[PDB]
Amino acid sequence: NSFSGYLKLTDNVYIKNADIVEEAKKVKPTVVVNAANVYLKHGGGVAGALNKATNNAMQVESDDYIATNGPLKVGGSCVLSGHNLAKHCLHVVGPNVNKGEDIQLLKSAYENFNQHEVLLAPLLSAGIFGADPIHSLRVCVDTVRTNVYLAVFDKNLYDKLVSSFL
Ligand SMILES: CC(C)[C@H](CO)Nc1ncnc2[nH]ccc12
Ligand SMILES: [Cl-]
Repeated sequence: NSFSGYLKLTDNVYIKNADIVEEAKKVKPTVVVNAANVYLKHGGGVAGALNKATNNAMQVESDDYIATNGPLKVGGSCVLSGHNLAKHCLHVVGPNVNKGEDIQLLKSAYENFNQHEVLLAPLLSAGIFGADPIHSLRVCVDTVRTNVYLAVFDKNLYDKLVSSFL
């Protein structure tokens, strides 16, 4: 595939220091994962950045999704358009530790990735969602069996995730 410059961590998990938005614009993957919340309100972090790059089209589509279907579950997901960034966007809700949500649901969140052969993804529940990114990477490695290309925007964190991995 056309993912470039990734470091191989396991048989199926790869990692790169990059903004997921810029990777999506460059690669146009079949699936980009969004770090969504249950209301699909894409205000900040990964979700706000992805939505901004779609000129708010992701938000407009999401609002119709919620009006029809209601909120997602924590640990759940839905497939929507990838707009100008990807064929599809897999919106996945990891638990928000700042809100006291069950960190065990992080494994359930990552299980959604197994429905897709290849994905470009962020670390779920980390960033503004409040969980430890080192833990999120471990759950990813131990849960996802399909091919996952992880983009991590923060360089200091990227270096810590790699250095502490084996
Ligand atoms: C999720 C968190 C560990 C990570 C820390 O850099 N955030 C992100 N990773 C990749 N692309 C991004 N775009 C906007 C934020 C962001
Ligand atoms: Cl974030």
